[PDB]
Order: sequence, then C-alpha cells, then structure tokens
Amino acid sequence: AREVITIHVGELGIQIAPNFWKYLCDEHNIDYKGQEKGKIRGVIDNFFEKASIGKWIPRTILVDLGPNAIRKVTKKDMKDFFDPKRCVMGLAGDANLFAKGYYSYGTRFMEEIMDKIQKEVDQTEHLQGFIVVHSIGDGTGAGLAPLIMEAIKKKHPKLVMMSYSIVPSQNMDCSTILPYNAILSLDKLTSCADISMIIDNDSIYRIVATQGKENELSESIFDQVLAKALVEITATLRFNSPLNRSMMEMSTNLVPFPRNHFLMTSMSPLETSLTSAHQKIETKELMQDLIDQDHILAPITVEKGVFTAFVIALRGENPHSILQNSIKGFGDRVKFSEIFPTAIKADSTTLTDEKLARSGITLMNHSGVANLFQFLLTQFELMYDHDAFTTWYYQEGMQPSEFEAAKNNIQKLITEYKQDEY
Amino acid sequence: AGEIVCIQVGQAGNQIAGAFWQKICAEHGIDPVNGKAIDVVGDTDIFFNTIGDKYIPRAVVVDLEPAVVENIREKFGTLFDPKSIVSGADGAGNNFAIGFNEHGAETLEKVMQVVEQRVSETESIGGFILTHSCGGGTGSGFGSKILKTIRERYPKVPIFTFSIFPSPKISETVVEPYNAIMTLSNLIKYASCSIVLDNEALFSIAEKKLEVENPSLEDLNLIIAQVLTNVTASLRFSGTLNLDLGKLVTNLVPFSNLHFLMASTAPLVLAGKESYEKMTAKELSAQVFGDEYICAACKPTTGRYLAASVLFRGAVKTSDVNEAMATVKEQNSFVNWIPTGFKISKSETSPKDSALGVIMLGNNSEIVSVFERIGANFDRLWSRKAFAHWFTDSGFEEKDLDDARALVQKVIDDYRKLTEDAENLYF
Amino acid sequence: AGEIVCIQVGQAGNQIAGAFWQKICAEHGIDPVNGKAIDVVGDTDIFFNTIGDKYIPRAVVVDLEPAVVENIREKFGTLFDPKSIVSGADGAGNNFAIGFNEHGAETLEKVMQVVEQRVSETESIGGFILTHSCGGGTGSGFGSKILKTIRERYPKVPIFTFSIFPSPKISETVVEPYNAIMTLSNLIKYASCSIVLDNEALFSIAEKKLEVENPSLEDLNLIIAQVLTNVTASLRFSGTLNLDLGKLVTNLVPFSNLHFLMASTAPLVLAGKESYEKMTAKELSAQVFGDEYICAACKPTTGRYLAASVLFRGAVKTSDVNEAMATVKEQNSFVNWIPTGFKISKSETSPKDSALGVIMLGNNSEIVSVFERIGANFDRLWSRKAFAHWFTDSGFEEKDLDDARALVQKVIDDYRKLTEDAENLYF
Ligand SMILES: Nc1nc2c(ncn2[C@@H]2O[C@H](COP(=O)(O)OP(=O)(O)O)[C@@H](O)[C@H]2O)c(=O)[nH]1
Ligand SMILES: Nc1nc2c(ncn2[C@@H]2O[C@H](COP(=O)(O)OP(=O)(O)O)[C@@H](O)[C@H]2O)c(=O)[nH]1
Repeated sequence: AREVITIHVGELGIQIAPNFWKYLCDEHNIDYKGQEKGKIRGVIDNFFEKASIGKWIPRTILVDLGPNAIRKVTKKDMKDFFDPKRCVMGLAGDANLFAKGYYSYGTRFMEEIMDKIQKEVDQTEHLQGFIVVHSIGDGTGAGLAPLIMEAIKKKHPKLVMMSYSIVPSQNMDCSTILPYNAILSLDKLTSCADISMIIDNDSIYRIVATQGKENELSESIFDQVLAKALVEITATLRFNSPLNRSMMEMSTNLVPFPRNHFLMTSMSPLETSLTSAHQKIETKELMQDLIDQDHILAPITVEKGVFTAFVIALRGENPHSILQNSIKGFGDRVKFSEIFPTAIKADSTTLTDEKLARSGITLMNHSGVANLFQFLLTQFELMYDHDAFTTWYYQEGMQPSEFEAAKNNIQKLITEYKQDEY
Repeated sequence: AGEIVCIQVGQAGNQIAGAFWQKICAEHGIDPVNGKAIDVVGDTDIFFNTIGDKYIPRAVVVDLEPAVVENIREKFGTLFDPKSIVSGADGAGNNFAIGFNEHGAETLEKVMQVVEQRVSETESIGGFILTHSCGGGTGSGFGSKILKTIRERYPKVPIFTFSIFPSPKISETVVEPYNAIMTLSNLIKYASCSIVLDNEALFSIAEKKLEVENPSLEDLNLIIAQVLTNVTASLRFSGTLNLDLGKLVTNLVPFSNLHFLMASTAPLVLAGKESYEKMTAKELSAQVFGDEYICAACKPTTGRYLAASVLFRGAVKTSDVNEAMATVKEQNSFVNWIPTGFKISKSETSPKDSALGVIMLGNNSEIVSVFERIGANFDRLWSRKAFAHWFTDSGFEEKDLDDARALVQKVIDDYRKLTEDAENLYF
Repeated sequence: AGEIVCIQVGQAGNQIAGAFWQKICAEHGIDPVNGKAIDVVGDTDIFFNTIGDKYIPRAVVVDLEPAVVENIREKFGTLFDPKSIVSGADGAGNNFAIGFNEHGAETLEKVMQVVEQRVSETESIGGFILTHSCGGGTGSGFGSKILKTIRERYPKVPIFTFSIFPSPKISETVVEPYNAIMTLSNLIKYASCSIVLDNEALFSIAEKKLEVENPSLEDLNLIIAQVLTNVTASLRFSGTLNLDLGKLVTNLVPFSNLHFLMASTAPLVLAGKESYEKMTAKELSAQVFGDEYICAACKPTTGRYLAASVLFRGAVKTSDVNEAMATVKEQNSFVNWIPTGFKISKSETSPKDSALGVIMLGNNSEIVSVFERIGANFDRLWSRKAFAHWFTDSGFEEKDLDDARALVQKVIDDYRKLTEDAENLYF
C-alpha cells in the first residue's frame, strides 16, 4: 500500500480536519471511533494505520502554536479518533505573523515535529508522500507549514510533497496584514512543494451562496465544501482508479516545470446536501458543470487564460464515448499553447456516496493563478512601500531585505505564468 | 510445437489481453472464469497449459502496481495462475523513464523467471505476443525493457507487439509524446512485427459498426480482442495448410525496420445473435479493405501497399476468394518490386458469432502519418523542454531523447522514400 | 494552381466572409473553430494553407476598427491566422471619404504587405475575392482603395466582389447614397465581376424559404454564405471539367463595363435534416430562375439576359439538365447577338445538407433598377447638398462626386440601350 501522511498545520488546517476525516471514515465504512462498520472498502491502508487491536488510526499529525484548535478538535468534535501523541501544541500562538511561524517561535518546535513525523514514517514500508494542509493567512499556517515542508524535503528528498493552500477571504476571514503573510509564504511554497493546490475561500462563499439562493443552507456548508475538495482530490489515491494512481503521477501529469506547480480546482456537485431530490446528473451535464464559473474554486474563468495541463477525475459510470464528445465540445473555452497538444485527460473511478449518481473534480494548471498572485502582490506593495505594520515583523527578526526578496520572487512567478498570455 | 507465450504489461495491456483470453475460451469451449473444461475443440495446446481438466492460459502478467493479483481475481476469476503474476511496489507515473530505468532489478528478474518457466513447458517456442500501451508508464518503459530483454535471451523468435498509440486528435497527458517516441524507438529495434492500434479509430468503429450506444473502453476492447482472436485462428484450429507467427513475419516484412502493420476485421459482433447472415466473402473483403474498419488513425485506401495478408474464416468459397481478391488488386495501389502483393490463407472453422469472417493485416505507407504526428508533437515540447525534467532527472540524457527521435524519423523517411520512388518503378 | 485569396473589408465583410469560411470547413471536413483536421476531402489547397494538421484559410482581414483581432477571436476561435488581420486606429464613420482618403498610409501599406504574403504562398493566383458593404465607411471607401491598389499591382487577375447594396425600400443612413455611388464607381472601374446583393431581398427569402421565425442578420448571412459556397464548388471539388473564376469572367462579361451579376440559389437548408428530398433538377432550375430566390431587389423574369450560368451540384442526370434548361430558354428572354445564352457546368459532389443543389448567376438588364434608385436618391440629396460637407471637408471635390455619378449613369444607359435595341435584333 503506497501510504500518505497527512499533516494539518494552523488553526484552519486543524478546523478542517474533522470534516476531512469524517468523510474518509464514512467513505471506507469505518466509524468515527476507528471501529469497522461492516465491509471495508478501498485501500484503507493508504490513510489509516492499523492498531494492534481492531481500531483504525488516521495517519495524521496536528500542529498548532497555541493550544486551542487542537483542544476543540480532539476533545469536542471528533473524540477518541486522533492520536494525542501526534499533536503538537505551543502556548503563544502566532499573533497573526509569518515571522512567528517561520523565524522566532515556531522554530523551537521543529525537533518535536520532526520526531513525531519520523515516528509516523517508521510505521510504513512504502511511503508515497506527504500532504500538508494549511492556511496561507495566519502566521502558524503561513509560517510553519513551509518550515515543516523544508525540514521534510531535506530528509526524505524522494517523496512527493503536496500542499493544500487555503487563501482566506477578503471579508469573513479578513485581516489587515493578510497580504504580508500571503506573499511571504508563497515565496517559500515556491521552493517547498512539488504540487500546490490553491483554494480561494471567496469563491467558496459566492458559489455556495449562489447554490443556496433557494434555501437557508447550514453554517457548516462552507467547511464541508473546503474539506470535500481535498477528499475528492485524494480519491484516486485511495481507490484503484485508472487516474492519478499515485502522487508521482499527479506530479508528472500536471507540473511541466519545477516552479509552475500551482494548481486550481473545480468541483461538482460541491456537496451532496446542496444537490438533493432529483439529481440525475447525466455524464454530459457533469462535464459542462466542471468548467462552469460557478464550480471553480478560484476567481478564474477558464475562457480567460491558457491551460498547460488539465485532468478530469470523475466518479461513477461515465461512458468514455460521452467523455470524449464532452471534451471535443469544449471548443475554444479550453485552450492551451501552440507548443502543446490539447492534453485533456479524463476517466472515472469508484463511487461511495449512495445519494449521488456520479460526481467529479478537476485539477488544472492554468495561467489564471497569476491573477490571484498579482491581486495579493499589489496589496502587499501598497502596505510595504509605506511601512504599514512592518514593525511587528522586524521585532521578531525579519530584516527588511526578507520582504524585498519575497516581492521579487512573486513578481517573477507571475511573469512566468503569464508568458503564454502574450 | 508453435506454442505461444503472451506477455501483458500495464493496465491497458492486461485489460486488452483479458478480453482476448475470455474470447479464446469461448471458441475452444473452456469456462472463462475457471479454466475448467470437459469437452474442448481445436488445438488448445498452443495457448493453454492443460493440467487435469484445467486449461491454464500461458501468459506472463506484469505490472509495477502494488496489488495486481487482487485486481485480476476481481475481474477474471481464477482463469490466470497467480504464480505468473508479477506485482510491483510503487508504480511508474506515466513516465517512460521509471518503467525503463528506475523499476527495480528484482522486479525484472522475477518477470524473466516467469518467462523462462513458461518457455520451459513448451516442446518449441512459436513466438511471443506482447500487449501494451505506448503512452503509459509501465506498458511503455517496462514493456520496452522486456522486449529488449526477451530478444537478447531468445533471438530468432518472432515477437509480435500489439499496442495502443496516441489518438490523432485529442491527447491524454502532456508527457504522452515522450513516452510514445521512446516506446516506438524500442519497437523499431526489437519487435518482429508491430500492430498499430489507437482509440480514436476504435471509437468510430464502436459507434458506427457495433450496435452499442455510448461505448466505453470495455466495449472498445472487444474490437481489439476480435483482431487478436482472428489473427490466431489458423494457429488454434490447425489445418493442413496454416499460418504461424513466423509465416507472417516472413511474408509481411520486406526489410528489417519496416514491420509496422495496420489491422482490420469484419464483421464485428457482440455476443448474441445480433448479426445478419450476409454470408458473402466478397462483401467482407470489400469491407475489410475499406477505411471504415481500420483500427488506426490512418486512411489506407490513399496509400500504397508493400505487402498484405488476408485470412478468411469459415465456409468461404474458393471461387469468391479469387474474385474478391481480384477486385482488391484492381482498386488498391501496390509497389512494383513486391510483384505478388498478398499472402492468402483460409481456416474452415467459423468465429463463434458469425458463420464467416475476415481479418486483414498489412504494410501501408500511410502508417507514417501516425508516426509523423507523434514526432511533431514531441518536437514542439522538446524544443521548449516542457515536462522534460521528468525524463532527465530519472536517468535519461538529452542524447537518448534525441536518438530515439532520430530512429523514428529514419523509419518515416524510409517508408516515404520507398513510396515516392514506387511511382516510377512501373516504367 | 487556381489558388484564391480572399479580402474581407469592414464589419459586414467580415461577418459574411466568416459565415462562408465556417461553411467551407464543414464541406471539406475541418474544425471551424480550430482549423485542425485529420481527414479532409476535396482540393483544400485552393482556399487553405496547410501547415502540419492545421488548415489556415487564405484571407486578408481588414478594418479601421481599433480592436479587430479580439473581435474575431471571440466569434471564430483560432480559425484565422492573426498575422493576416490588419487593425486600425480610429475608424470611418460611414464616410466613404475617410475610408478612401483619410485612412493612413501605414494602414494601407500593411494591408498590401499581407496581400503580398498571401500571393507569395501560391504556385499561381487564381483570383481575388472581396467581401464588403457599399453603405459603410470602411467596406466602401477602404475596400474601394484596396480594389484600386490590387488591380494596379496585379492586372489581368479576376477580381470578384460580393457586395451589399442599399435596400430598395427603407434606407440606413442619409449618407448611404453617397457612399453607394462612389463605391459603385470604383466597382465599375476595377472589379472583373460584381455580385449585387441586398438585405431586402434576403429577408424575404429568409422569412419565406427558410423555416426560421424572425430571422436576424446571423441567419441572413447563411443565405449569402450559401451563394458563396456553391459558386466555388467546382473549384473546391475539382472534376475533369470545371469552373474557375476566369471561366466566369470570360463567359459572363461581354463588355468590360457590364459585369454586374445577379445571384440565386436553391434549396436553402439550415444545418440539420430539415430538408425534403425533392431530388429533382427540374424543380431546382424552375426555382433558381424564378424571382423568389433572387438575392437582390430586382425582378429578373421581366428583363432580358445577356448571359447566364448554371452550376448543378450532386447526382444530377444529364437528361434532366437538358430538359430543364430547354424550359428555361423557352420561358425567359435573351438578347439575340449572344446566341448560345448559357454557360453550364456540373459538380458531382453534393452540398452537405442536400443531395442536390443549384446556383445561378447572370446578366439581367433588370439590374439597372437597383442602380437607378441609388442614383435618384443621390441626385435629390446632392442637389440640396445635405450631409455633403462630410465628403468635401474630407478631401473630395464636387467634381469627384459628379464624376462618380456620371460613370454610374453611363453603365445604366449602356444596359438600357442594349436591352431596348435587342427587341429588333431578331428581325
Ligand atoms: N483500447 C484501450 N485503451 C486503453 C485502455 N486503458 C487505457 N487505455 C489507453 O492507454 C493509455 C495509457 O494507459 P495507462 O493507464 O497510463 O497504463 P500504464 O501506466 O502503462 O499501466 C491511456 O492514456 C489510454 O489512452 C483499455 O482498456 N483499452
Ligand atoms: N447581409 C448583411 N448585411 C449587413 C451585416 N452587417 C451590416 N450589414 C449592412 O451593411 C451596411 C453597412 O455596415 P457598416 O457597419 O457601416 O460597415 P463598415 O462601416 O464598412 O464597417 C449596414 O447599414 C447594413 O445594411 C451582415 O452581417 N450581413
């Protein structure tokens, strides 16, 4: 079993954990106590460790510079599921600064963190890779997640590392220093991860609100959508799928150059509870929905930008003759460079959710990511050039040239993604 | 004597071969999910090792995938002997370089031990058949190392490869042209014959010639399997006069590097009496040589043939074969030096779903268009070095990527030069 | 050899030509939004420059509009090569004088460089086709300077112009008659043949012959495009006997200044099997020569023909052509000196939405009524000098406005005199 180790870093990555792990528990027929619930299905071993007893243990580590995200997750939301010896807690938190997560505070926990990671690594014969789930907003997520990633890559250089980077909103999750942490941490993700998924919370809020225009939803829906997208990305790593069979294949399929690894996603039906009653989603509509504006979890229109890679992973019966006509029917909405064939790959895997006829998710390497980076970079520059809030970072060791370096690296990254636009 | 050992490499290789084995078991009279039979017909010894009342297909099943055995039990029952299935540890992520370089010495040694055992249970080796897909990570790189290894251990043995090439219009992965060229370079160097197949051609056939609505790969594999079962009919059903793999290599390959063949069959019938009794050899020949049944993205009626072979099955009249072939010679275009054109054979035993049927193979200069498209896609990506790090950081030098391309171009240039020279070889 | 370079000028020019190109790509088998094709039919070299597997239509796209390239990508995908698209800076506000005089030397030089490149990729120039609209500011004045410039650089090359004239009843702008006369004066001097089309005639056809309810210009352009695709069938589908642009000029134009032709086609079918299999050449000839399918505001059955041509497409019987044309000769009226009347041609390849179809072109004296109406509207406005400052303050002298009118009247007088003299040329 090619086993994956999942690490949740920061208050949001931890907030997500109970939704992510409950989906996996139900998907594979395991209860929330780790007990088997009937017949186990899928390659359970890839995400769960088998205990000396009948219990399955999520193969995961929770990291928080304060005590609170972990305390709520392991004591109130999903009791007895997470192993307490795999939880790392600090006391001070991060004061919302990148500087604490990466230079002044979070560094004292690296021996503890790498020790716990090795204990988890030592339990597996065939380790495929790591998934690091983190916010790029707050200092713990923005700071430690790259600190952890670098420590792992220097010890286990042959593994594939994937990050799930969550970009906070400009409204419900906003912060007055968001642009500093976002640029300072993109600068490190650029050299740290092999694959980096970008999920934009503002897209989630407007997409769910659109789907919910007819009803009252639930406040839990925003977290369920964010958690589900990770579960679906990973579906092919858990079931014997004819696609993204392994993390190494995701890397070879989607990332042509070491720096161009930032990926976008699209998902349909977003959540089962959003699409209820008569939901006979025919193979034809599902593929049109996946390139629709209201299914893309980014401020990206596929028609406005250029594709470098595009993989569509469906679940349930999806006849191949339909998938091919749907792709041909994309026309010029899905366009690549003249140095590439229109390398759009699609197929389907096993469905576990008894309420849905079919579903799917896509992974896109598209130039539109550059627009998010430029948006955040412009905000960074307005603040930086007039020293807003820089004293708080300088006080913890961020010599000013550190900010200048991040500024230049991101402008170069934006420039490179837009090369095919010109 | 003409015993055949099949080698199945990678997921496509196993699914296609699987469909083949289950159709073979229907014609001979064996249970497709058990191997058990009481009363069988034909020469079952060519493809099956019979122990007691169980007919064990002679195949080596190869993957890099961690759980290949369980994945077979779930679809093929107990038809395949688990001792012949070689499992892997990690896998090749659509990267030729992993299947070819970084596969593990032990993985390859086990495959070779299994092959040796299969060739050790034979009075003679009639040939090997490799089933695979050129754009994958194991059916391309590992399948290629296996051809190299097999040909080094058993030179002078006909190897036939059946492989899936990129489709002409849409592509799967961006890396596909790198995997396809290196696979082709090794096919050029090691196969005796290679059958070029692709999915775009097969889908058009599945949608227009089969009655199936919205076909999937499961249905598409029955067209490939039909090509595979018909091409082995004379071997399986004997006959005083017959065709072995060595007859096909001798007759269809005039030069050692021009062995890439097209395949076509008709009628295509799904199990059940859904067919119509056309019963006409003339109609089947007209169809097999048209463009509509060709299983590759090419258009053979506009090219020139170096050689071709036609195998007729069932109660075909000699008189109709002669008239039907006279029509074919008049309508198509052949190169002068090869003056007889064809290899013709008949097998009196009918395919299970039709009284009559025809399979055609041949060397049509048109085939270069498949290779030229692959070449061009590679050249554009290679010039820009997109996704290239995936091959050079896995052991290849730019030199190997360039030499593989050069060999492919040599074959294209040889087919085209011969074809153009041919116009004046008649004056 | 008979390679065609199309020139599209102004908004109407680009929309009409656009519809044409997308219909051509359906008959030959090319993707209308990509240019990419694997298997094509017909002689695609006449209109497309093929590079790799992409068929690039040979056209020069011209405007004065600031963002013409983006405006094309949004509707036609990547079918047109951006290097052939010439953008402008400001625009001509429905003023011939701006398109003709005040356009910018650089704008015109770029158009000419693009034309030279397109004629430089040809073994021979078969002719040029200009698509435009006479009442506009760029398709009139700039399109006119282009005809002048093209004819000076390439004399002895057949130029065909397809153009939209004012409608007979309602008009668009008050300036329209000034733009229309100066455009016509230049068509008289520089085109080899001109096809006169207008929207009033086309709307009646769209509402009565097509099934579309409440048609817009988008639907109206499919009638014009159908005329354009049928008139080029023999060129595109070859044939032992065929029609090039030089065959049409030689046969339909008896004098150098009487080259204005009417066009008519039938059946008119929108994509989809919405047609009925009438399959009768006799019925199609009866229809094409009636007044109901004429694409201009004129009534040809009441005039006299100098010459006409009929191109039949699809599996038309020789016997039916002869009988059908005998009927046409008996019913219509011809001028005695031209004693044979017609040019007749057939192309065995069917239009994509009908097994059979017919296109007719010809010189019918009735055409002067279009020109006479334009003349009269101009004379009234010109006498009062309404909207005149817009032309003289943009470089024209009253002398140029008067000379253009005089040339138009000469053509009208020559058509009418010939027609009246004709009654006694039979005694
Ligand atoms: N005809 C046919 N084609 C297939 C089948 N499965 C996969 N393919 C094709 O084979 C190509 C390579 O497959 P892949 O799964 O990467 O194989 P592997 O990595 O070598 O095990 C795919 O991109 C498809 O175009 C099948 O069952 N039949
Ligand atoms: N049949 C047809 N007529 C059109 C179309 N577009 C415009 N027209 C006619 O062409 C005339 C001149 O158009 P205009 O927009 O001024 O063109 P421009 O200034 O030369 O680019 C209009 O007054 C309409 O009568 C079209 O798509 N098809």
